[PDB]
Amino acid sequence: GSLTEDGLSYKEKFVVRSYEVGSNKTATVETIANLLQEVGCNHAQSVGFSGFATTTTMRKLHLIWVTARMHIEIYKYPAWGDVVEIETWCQSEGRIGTRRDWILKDSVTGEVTGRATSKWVMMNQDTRRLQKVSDDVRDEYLVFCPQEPRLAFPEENNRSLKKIPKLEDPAQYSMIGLKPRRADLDMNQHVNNVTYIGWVLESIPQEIVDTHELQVITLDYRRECQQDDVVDSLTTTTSDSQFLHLLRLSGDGQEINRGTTLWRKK
Amino acid sequence: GSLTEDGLSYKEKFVVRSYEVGSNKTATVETIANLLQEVGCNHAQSVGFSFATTTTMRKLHLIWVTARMHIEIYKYPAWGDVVEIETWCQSEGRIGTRRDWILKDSVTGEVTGRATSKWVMMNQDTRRLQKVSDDVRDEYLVFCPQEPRLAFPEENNRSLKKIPKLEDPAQYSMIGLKPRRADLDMNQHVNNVTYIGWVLESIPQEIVDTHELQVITLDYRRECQQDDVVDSLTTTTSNDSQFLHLLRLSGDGQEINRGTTLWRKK
Ligand SMILES: Cc1nccn1-c1cccnc1
Ligand SMILES: Cc1nccn1-c1cccnc1
Repeated sequence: GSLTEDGLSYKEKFVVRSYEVGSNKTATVETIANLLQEVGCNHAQSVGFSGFATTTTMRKLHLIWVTARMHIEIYKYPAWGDVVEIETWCQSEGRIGTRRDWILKDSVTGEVTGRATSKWVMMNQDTRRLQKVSDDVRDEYLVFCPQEPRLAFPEENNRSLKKIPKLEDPAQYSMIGLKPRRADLDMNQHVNNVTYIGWVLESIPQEIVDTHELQVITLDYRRECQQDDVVDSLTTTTSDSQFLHLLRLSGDGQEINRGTTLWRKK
Repeated sequence: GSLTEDGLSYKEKFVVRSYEVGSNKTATVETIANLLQEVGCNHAQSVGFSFATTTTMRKLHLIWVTARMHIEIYKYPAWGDVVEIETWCQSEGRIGTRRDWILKDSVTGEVTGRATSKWVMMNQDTRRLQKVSDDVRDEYLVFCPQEPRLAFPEENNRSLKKIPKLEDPAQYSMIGLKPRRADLDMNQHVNNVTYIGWVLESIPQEIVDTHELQVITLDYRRECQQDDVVDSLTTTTSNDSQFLHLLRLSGDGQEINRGTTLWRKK
């Protein structure tokens, strides 16, 4: 991987692995989401940021960036053995937080095969308290971001910024008692953000997966699932097929995530 | 990746990813096991096998399934490090085949790990194990070294030791483990690496935090179906810590795997 000529974005190529593909012999959305995370980490490392991407003031004040929203749209899933090229960049969104965007391309054709956008908010890693971005922190990372806006989803009033409602009981479908194993944790022993995508998808009926391709997934992150927590995944059809999703703790029913998926007939 | 000069083995380099590492910032044994599977698949593809089956195997609806996996790691590669893996196959007469691997640090050329696996022929539909016919054995022998080449040559080596059945009550357990879609391969079967993760789930976190896994030997007796539920059982048998393991279906207690692990103090 490498920073582009201007040093304001980063590119990396990936050959899709045998274990990374599903029943259609193309990369799963969880493989795509792991590749997005990987290119994001390699971009942070290439410009001086460390197991977290933090500025100097963030380390001093015990602050971390945490995902608030992930939105991904795939037009073509790369096949096993194919080379996919991913470009990523960060943008400041004033004191609300930061945004990390991605464009996916087929390496042979140069054609855009997917795009993603993610909203990140600042939080104290000890008290878990959300904060707005201080001027000192904002000034420490702005020189690594494009100054003029660069958006993976430019269109005014597009899918990436739509408000998601809370699924009401009874859910049409459910997958209960989901628990993370050690492979679901990252190097800091936190549940990987991609695991939540998998858990959301667990309550989609197998018949939908067998006859449809996932086109869009928007996921809100409200609370983290601890290593010893148990989760219930709920799905209701709102419609192409569209679904409304909810992940909550199995016991008290505390919300951890909410989302929507859009699927196209194969 | 590429076949070596003589065409009797295959080599591939991998850069260890951010999400592939554990709390020590080095690759997990499950990352290692996925890399072994990937280089094995790339070797089969490079010589004309596309499941890795011969022509007669396709005609008779036969597949190779894992009977045993044995892995020894001296050093786990760190995040961002390049690991080089060499793999080859060997005929073991009518019993089945063996796939072996050597792992090296790309910068130093030093052997950092080694693995060996035993495969048996099985009918895809009836699930009936069988010996290798001469017609099948003659179709793959020209792709294997004729003289023996062993990753574990030694006279009394750990890779071929008989594993006993854990007796109830187990010292430790992790109950109700279920596979999600990310645990399945392109043929909708549970990936062989998932069983390694499930075995490790019943090891206490304190052992994982103070020890490094040196050796794991796993026998595969029966497959876990997509809708099955598993219980993982562990009993200490032992400066080094050794454990005996058993995976069985949560309901009837039907054995799916048995194994042993050896851990050394950090
Ligand atoms: C670490 C950080 N905080 C806000 C933005 N970034 C950043 C910018 C460029 C590349 N990698 C990370
Ligand atoms: C397909 C097969 N059956 C037994 C061994 N092999 C083989 C040989 C060489 C490379 N890849 C697989």
